[PDB]
Amino acid sequence: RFNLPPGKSGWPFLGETIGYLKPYTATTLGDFMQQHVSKYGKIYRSNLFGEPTIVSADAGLNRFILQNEGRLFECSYPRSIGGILGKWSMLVLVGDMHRDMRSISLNFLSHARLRTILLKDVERHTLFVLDSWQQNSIFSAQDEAKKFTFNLMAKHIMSMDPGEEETEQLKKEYVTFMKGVVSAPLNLPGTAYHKALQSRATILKFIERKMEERKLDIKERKQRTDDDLLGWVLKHSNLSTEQILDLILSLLFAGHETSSVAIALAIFFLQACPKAVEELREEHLEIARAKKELGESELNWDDYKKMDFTQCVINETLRLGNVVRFLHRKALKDVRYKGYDIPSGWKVLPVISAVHLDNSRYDQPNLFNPWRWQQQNTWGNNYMPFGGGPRLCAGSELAKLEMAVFIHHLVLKFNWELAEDDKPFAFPFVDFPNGLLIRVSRIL
Ligand code: HEM
Ligand SMILES: C[C@@](O)(c1ccccc1)[C@H](Cc1ccc(Cl)cc1)n1cncn1
Ligand SMILES: [Cl-]
Ligand SMILES: [Cl-]
Repeated sequence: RFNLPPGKSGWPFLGETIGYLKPYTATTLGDFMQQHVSKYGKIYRSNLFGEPTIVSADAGLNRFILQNEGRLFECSYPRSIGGILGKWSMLVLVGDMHRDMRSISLNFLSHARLRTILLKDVERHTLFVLDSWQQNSIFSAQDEAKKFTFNLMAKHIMSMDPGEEETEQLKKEYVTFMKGVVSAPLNLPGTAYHKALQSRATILKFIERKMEERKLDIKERKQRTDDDLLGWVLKHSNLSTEQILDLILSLLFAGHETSSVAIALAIFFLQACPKAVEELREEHLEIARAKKELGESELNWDDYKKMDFTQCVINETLRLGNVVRFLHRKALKDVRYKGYDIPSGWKVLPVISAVHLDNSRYDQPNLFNPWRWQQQNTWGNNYMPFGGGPRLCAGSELAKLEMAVFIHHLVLKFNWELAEDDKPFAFPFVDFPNGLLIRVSRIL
């Protein structure tokens, strides 16, 4: 009756989940996806995570899925997300409650707030990390990136400063909590889920205590009470305690996991594209030399808009690295696309990273070429690293600012090279198996 996309169901229980989760180099789609697209085409069926699933490497189909969030498709991630991130996190909320949460999230990340608060902390925390590097020393660029993004997010969310007692204790506790979501079940035992569950409860109690402190700050009419998400939400919304807790915790995870891997990806690519670092250094030299002319030390929004080639490397980094491999969706209706039926209730996985590596939309897609973006543009459906539609990444602008400011001072202060062989891998979460060990050398 239905003209389902071609494919197989795999093992009766496991389906094709094992093969689908098999690690692969992050600059490709993997042998599993590559072979399935070659045999069945860009739209095929499978059984993944216990559900009959339609896998889409089709750019047009993926844009259609993303644009019709709430109409024909619906966010539907495995229960691990809802269990760890909370039933009030944006990833498990749909409808009005997701609307409110997303608007609260965007109201806090408004352009005005992104132009003042967030910008200074981004450069502030950027130098805090970069100022401590020492040349000829071999350290993990991945660890350092993670330190930058966590410090920054902890500041924006709860006004927590790097180096405090509660900050370092939060990082240690967050390690265990984070594995409940980003972790390879093929690697990590199931026990980790319950350990991640008990660290979530621990972090929630901490967040609630800080909520009580901020509530006393607001009661006593103390200034700067909107500077962190916790304070802003208390004054400018009527969320409950449970909803605030989930919001702070999920956003910490959201802002931290993606940003750190993005920055680490830029560091990896640039190390192999000296020409891009050379031209990057000129772009930021003539931006800084113009800052000294005015006796300026802090960055302002205008300096950011002057970085046009960094926005190219950013696009090229997200295009090639693919922080997010695919999204989880569910069909709300019987849907037809390119003569293929997607029956209601079926899982649908838009592989948003597929178009980025399609050699019919990009010339030599597996080559890090930042200059392709003076030709190409981010309109259409050739570029979708942040998803799209009603669930377009609400922090995409902050993430680009994070990458821009960090590259700014990074190229100004150091050259760098790979300390040992290392490639990004998708587990499907992107990670450098050897920590991306690098070696820097200051410039003169
Ligand atoms: C390189 C950086 C980033 C990438 C590639 C990225 C990617 C994505 C993608 C693909 C989605 C769609 C998920 C879905 O619809 O199922 C998404 C959603 C989202 N992202 Fe990001 N993200 C990045 C950075 C950030 C940051 C820094 C934050 C917050 C501080 C953030 C917060 C969110 C939120 C809240 C959503 C869901 C919004 C909604 O449900 O309406 N992201 N992101
Ligand atoms: C990378 C991400 O899609 C993901 C990670 C692991 C498993 C499934 C999805 C994640 C999804 C998410 C979005 C909003 C909130 Cl509040 C919390 C999480 N994310 C998006 N942007 C930043 N992180
Ligand atoms: Cl079958
Ligand atoms: Cl099936």
